[PDB]
Amino acid sequence: MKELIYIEEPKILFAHGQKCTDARDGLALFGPLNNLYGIKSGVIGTKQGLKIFRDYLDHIQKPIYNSNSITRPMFPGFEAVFDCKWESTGITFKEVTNEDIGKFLYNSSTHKRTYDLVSLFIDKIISANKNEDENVDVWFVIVPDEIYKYCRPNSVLPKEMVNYDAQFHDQFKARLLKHTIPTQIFRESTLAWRDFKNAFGLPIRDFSKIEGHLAWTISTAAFYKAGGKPWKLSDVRNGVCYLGLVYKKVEKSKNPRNACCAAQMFLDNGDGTVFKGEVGPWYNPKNGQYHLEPKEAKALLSQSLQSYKEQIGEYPKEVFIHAKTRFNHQEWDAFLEVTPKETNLVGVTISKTKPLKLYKTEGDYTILRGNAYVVNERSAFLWTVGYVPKIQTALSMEVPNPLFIEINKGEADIKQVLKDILSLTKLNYNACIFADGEPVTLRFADKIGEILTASTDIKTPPLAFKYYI
Amino acid sequence: KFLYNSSTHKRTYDLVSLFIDKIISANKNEDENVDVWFVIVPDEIYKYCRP
Amino acid sequence: NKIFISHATPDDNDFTRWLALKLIGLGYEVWCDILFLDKGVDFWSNIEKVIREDTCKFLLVSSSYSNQREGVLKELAVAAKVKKQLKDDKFIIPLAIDEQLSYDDINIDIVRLNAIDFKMSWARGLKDILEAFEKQKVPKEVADASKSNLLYQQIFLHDKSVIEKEEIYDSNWLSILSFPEELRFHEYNWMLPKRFDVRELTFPAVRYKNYLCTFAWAYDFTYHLPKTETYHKSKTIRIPTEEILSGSYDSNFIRNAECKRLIVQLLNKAFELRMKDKEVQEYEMSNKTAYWLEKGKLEKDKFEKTMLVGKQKDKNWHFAISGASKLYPFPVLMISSHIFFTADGKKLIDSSSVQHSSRRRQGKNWWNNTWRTKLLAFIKYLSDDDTSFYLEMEEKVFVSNEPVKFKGNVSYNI
DNA sequence: ATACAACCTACTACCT
RNA sequence: UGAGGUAGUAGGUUGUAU
Ligand SMILES: [Mg+2]
Repeated sequence: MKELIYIEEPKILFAHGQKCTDARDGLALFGPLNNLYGIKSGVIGTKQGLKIFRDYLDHIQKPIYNSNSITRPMFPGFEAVFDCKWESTGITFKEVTNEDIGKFLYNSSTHKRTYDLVSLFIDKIISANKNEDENVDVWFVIVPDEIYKYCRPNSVLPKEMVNYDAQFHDQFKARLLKHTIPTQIFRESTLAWRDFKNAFGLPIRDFSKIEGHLAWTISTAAFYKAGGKPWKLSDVRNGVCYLGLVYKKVEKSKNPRNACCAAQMFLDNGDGTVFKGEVGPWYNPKNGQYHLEPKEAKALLSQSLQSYKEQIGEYPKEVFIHAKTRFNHQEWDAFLEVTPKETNLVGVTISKTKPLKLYKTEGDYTILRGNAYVVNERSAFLWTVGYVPKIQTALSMEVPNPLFIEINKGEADIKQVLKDILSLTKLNYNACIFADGEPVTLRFADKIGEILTASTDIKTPPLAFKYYI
Repeated sequence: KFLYNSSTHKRTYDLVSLFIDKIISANKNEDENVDVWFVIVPDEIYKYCRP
Repeated sequence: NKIFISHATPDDNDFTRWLALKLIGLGYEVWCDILFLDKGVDFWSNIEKVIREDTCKFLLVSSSYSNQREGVLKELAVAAKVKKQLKDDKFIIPLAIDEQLSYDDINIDIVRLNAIDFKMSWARGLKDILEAFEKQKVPKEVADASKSNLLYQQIFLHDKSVIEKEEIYDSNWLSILSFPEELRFHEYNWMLPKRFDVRELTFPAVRYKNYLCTFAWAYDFTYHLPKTETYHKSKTIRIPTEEILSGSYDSNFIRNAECKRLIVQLLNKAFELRMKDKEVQEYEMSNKTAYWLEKGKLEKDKFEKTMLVGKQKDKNWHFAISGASKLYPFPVLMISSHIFFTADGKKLIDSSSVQHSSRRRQGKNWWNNTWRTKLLAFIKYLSDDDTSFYLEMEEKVFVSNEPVKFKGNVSYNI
């Protein structure tokens, strides 16, 4: 009968140098680190979409409550939290006609339909960015639910109503990377869930008990997209750089390729957390192989080390490479040929496939979050999802799944690796929640990869995450 | 390093590129939002950057 | 010096906690009843004393709940008495926070005072509060968020934390206790393609370079393949299983990892055959297989008073388990739980969309205790003895029916 | 090209 | 595509050795 080890919950940092575990509570009490003056919003869509967005923007300012304010904290309003203005008066409208949407919506080919709709929105975006004298921080694209339903890669258009990825969101964000415009895509049913009902006279999506959670998530995403920093890590060490590598399949070309994207996190001399991407997805011409060539591995590590040195002044002491795959010998030897003697290379594999479930004997709740089961000096299990005493509820749904964290290559302390991963799980800026399951490096590398492998014509993409997430 | 090239064309191109690359990099590879970029230009650059 | 906040104690706490913490973090000394976790029996005397002798301003949260609350009205009367005594025209400040309560319905002690509008925006209300406080020279110290952080930690974050208590968790791993002493590679040579089907044999066996690898004897395969009836015991390679499991084998004839993989293959095949022997229904998933019981198998689908087959609305739900042996870190049997839906008592719904939707609809209301009890009951049903169950290997392999427990040094308090 | 084990990704469906 | 979680459906690769 085996033993477990507990890893303390990490604390994130907020305004006035105040540490907390919950992002929502820390934002409510102290506030963001940045001082944005206000958010100027550009809205694209039909007149109904503009009305929906204006109504939601007016609704945001007033406090919003949930069914339980212990499990899910309430939203006290946008300005009361972020201390900046995001009002409906600063809205810039670029109308898209319903007739124009219907002209391209009902087409035989899903590729042609999604390309036409994506181009219809992007043409207005770029025309307003270039030929209009007003400044817009974030562009909010209100999308009718038909466009969402009928633009999926595998979606089929009913016969009665009859490169680049066949997906509205990824192709939309991939074709806007040349102009560096942060965009937030909304569905009309998200902000007006009450007005869309099913055959039984009830809404399809019920946000009655989680209205404040929706407000939290939307407001945090909008604040991050406008150039604000809501929080940052507090316990991360100096001289260590975290890398996260994700491979994606590219079906745009005739020959399948495995594009590898990365995410890089570290600490600058100003105590600010530098978290960005690592792009120019290094491809592999062999189908089914998710291992980098020596040349591409050398290029990746050289670029990462050069970026770290430029931002700091010296090469990192430690480098951690979180990947969902296992590095092989040739790729690791290629990696080691770039690192200097002072830089220690550690390659960690993070997976969620191993089926180990721990059931509490005498309760209706689940295993505590932060528990670990160190298999051996190079392998452990980490429970990043589970019961959180602070919110008196579990992040998982039925029984949480563990993360099998294994130090595949290099020498490092396994407990330190688990602590680093559990601290990374607090850096998700796409959502305003308690810490999620996967580390932020792998998740954001996946988010980058899902967009960079949509459109082929991306020479040098930006590094900021507001253009991807 | 670029201001003392004999040819005015090459000097101005290199020095404009030096000023321009940082602006573009901070536009694409940084998470701040900047409204106006205020390029403060010394007198030595200004005087020797005319046709 | 203090600033009294009066509200409806169980109704307007979300706004009051926010306002009190915001004002405390700004340097003001705030007296609110929800800032103390230990209210004495004679707390009203303390409230009256603090109103009379301590507070310089009396903020009143005006809402529909607090409009006619008896305790709030008593506090308002005491505050009015102190206001008349102190010759302070602006002692009582109402903060209007409820949109439902019209301005024509406020109580008699408030209908004449200038209120602060928190309805449209809390930030604007707090700005107005601070502007009034600086305009009226309300005493305050230097701003410090550490006080707000400490009070939040102490009061609203005291019963929600981890504690140093021992906990025991029940897993889904089946530690394997007994293994056959030796693994045999019989040199059967061709043997008519060595029964090319292989998977249809009576015992779990695999095909190596030129040997049949299995944990059983040579003569056990005489029924399916008669060539072994004359094959002698000389043409075989016997290896010790315990030596392989300890990472001791070497040389270029066979690799240790290949031996472990072959053992895993044999164990999986044996588990499949033994589970077939139990005469249960088999479901073929996308990449695995699961075993479930029918409606009429048990009397009445309530083994160990846990229930295994039930009905959601009109279909029948059945619990099922899927097993897979493994040798990392120690020989165990991964066991995964699943639910299957049948239109009739013993049938299957061909469409997978309805099955998936019904499974996700059902799983929303089961939770940890239900999952654990159902898994343990299903796994104890297959037990062949008191505390084990066997898989065919003459020889056989025994697996414990009690999953390995885990020990934890911390837990929570519900 | 078949059998297996041990890893890998892509694309939905439902809950709150 | 507000966001996480839990599952399901498909495909592929690698070491051996027929
Ligand atoms: Mg987003």
